Amino acid sequence: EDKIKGMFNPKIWDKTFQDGLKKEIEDSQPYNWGTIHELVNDDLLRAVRKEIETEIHFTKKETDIYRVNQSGDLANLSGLDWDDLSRLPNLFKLRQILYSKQYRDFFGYVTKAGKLSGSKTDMSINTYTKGCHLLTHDDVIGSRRISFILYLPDPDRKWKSHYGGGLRLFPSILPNVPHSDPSAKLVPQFNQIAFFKVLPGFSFHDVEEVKVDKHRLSIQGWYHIPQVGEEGYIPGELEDFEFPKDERNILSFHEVKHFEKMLKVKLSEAEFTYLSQYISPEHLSSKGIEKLQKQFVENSSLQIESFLNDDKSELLKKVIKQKELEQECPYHSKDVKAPWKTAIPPHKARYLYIDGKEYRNFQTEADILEALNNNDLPNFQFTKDAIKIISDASGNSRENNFDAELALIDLAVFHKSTIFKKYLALLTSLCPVSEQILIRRFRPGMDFTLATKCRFNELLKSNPDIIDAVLEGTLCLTPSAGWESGELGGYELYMMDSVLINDPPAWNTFNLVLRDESVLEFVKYVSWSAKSSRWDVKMKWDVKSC
Ligand SMILES: O=C(O)CNC(=O)c1nc(Cl)c2ccccc2c1O
Ligand SMILES: [Mn+2]
Repeated sequence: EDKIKGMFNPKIWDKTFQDGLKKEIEDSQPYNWGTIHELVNDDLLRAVRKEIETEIHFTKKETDIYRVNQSGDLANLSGLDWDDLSRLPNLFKLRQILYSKQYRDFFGYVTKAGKLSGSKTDMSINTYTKGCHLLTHDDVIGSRRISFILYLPDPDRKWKSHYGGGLRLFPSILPNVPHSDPSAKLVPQFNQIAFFKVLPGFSFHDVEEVKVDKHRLSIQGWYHIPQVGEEGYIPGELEDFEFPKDERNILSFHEVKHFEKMLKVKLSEAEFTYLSQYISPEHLSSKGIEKLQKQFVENSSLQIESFLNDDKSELLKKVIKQKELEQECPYHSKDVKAPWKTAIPPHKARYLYIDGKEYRNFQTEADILEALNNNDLPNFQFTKDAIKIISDASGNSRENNFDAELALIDLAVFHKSTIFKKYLALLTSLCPVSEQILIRRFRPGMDFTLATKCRFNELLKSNPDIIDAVLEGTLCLTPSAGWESGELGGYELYMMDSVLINDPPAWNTFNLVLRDESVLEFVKYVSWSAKSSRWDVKMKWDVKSC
């Protein structure tokens, strides 16, 4: 058609504009990308927005990595059928011009992408409303070659930075290892397009949570590698960088023999006394133990309420609330200080944790390689010792004290005790043979994990006595309200590869799950709107049957 070029801003046909844009994309950071303002005929795009509002039904969908209002799921009668746009003539026209030979020649030229398919049209229409988000990903799927997003928020009002919903780009520490924190954030406006060549290991981006009751509407899509022969196209013409590691340390022979001897309520008065320092009387009585045992036999899981006793519940709630209220939480990995670490990389997870290992702050490749050449083991008492020194020098003020960290480490030490593992073996009739304990904090608007399976200990795979499962515990210490609906996120989700557990954050609960090879788990992204972080203690053990 003669009219296709005239449906765009005439600047994109100007050689001088094209060459300048090609150079800007070439020299962009943190990987090659670009943006064009006022792309399309304003009346056309306005007409498209009206059609969308009028004709398209959006359906909220939530997974580990996103919450979005989609229109594309053809498992909904509601699902948008791109083969039938009878009532969206202007949308039909928009797709036609974006995949035109004319536009593709311009666009492939400035992005240095090579040939682009005109027939492989690939678009979807979505809105992000309050709490909606999409976490870090690189778009690498199939024949996708260039990613684009055309923004259609209200054309007569400015989208503002504090609304959220920014497009964020993440720089590379090394290939397939994006930095945890983004280095650029685009605030989208009507008739702006953002785009980038899809680059395995590099083109990491996300959609910042929408923080207000506004509708962030977009059309997002891809240009693909052409079909074979299309316009003459001829084909052909990392676990190491994850922290913390999903690894456990084997227990001493002293411990393991204790558990065996017991399994072949046999705890002593002194052991019950020790347990009663932390655990509520309810769960140490003969009746309570029997109930928990029966529950674990039937479900291969426990969900305990009011796990810790009142003394320790009161202490931990106090110091955690004080820290929430009176201290400045770091919101960039560079600002995080001992004893905390940031989980990396961000296309897998982001949260703060205490593991008892020497301090690490991963800003460069050198930082990571140094850790990989010098593996060290957890030691929580040394971590405590280190905190005291830091703490004395500064002065232990309301603003800088480590009261929460010290109380939490004391709790970790309890769960590390031989006697606690004996109680665990009693509840489960399983013998722990390894352990990993982590204290975790999931900050509002930053932190999450994605759905993953347990990681078997490879060295133990051939041991017949060791169960093909990982026993996993979670002690939640989240003192704030408003979580019950799941709307603020932070819920612990266990599901089969159908949901086994879906528990929003709560105060003083203990979940215990025997995971076989296929069970998936994650902690959902915590909304910016949450009233505190999710705080918990995570425990994992290899087990043998005795
Ligand atoms: O909207 C934006 O600024 C960035 N959006 C995305 O990167 C994005 N990426 C993918 Cl892979 C999908 C995929 C499906 C639906 C929406 C998506 C999306 O908004
Ligand atoms: Mn994307």
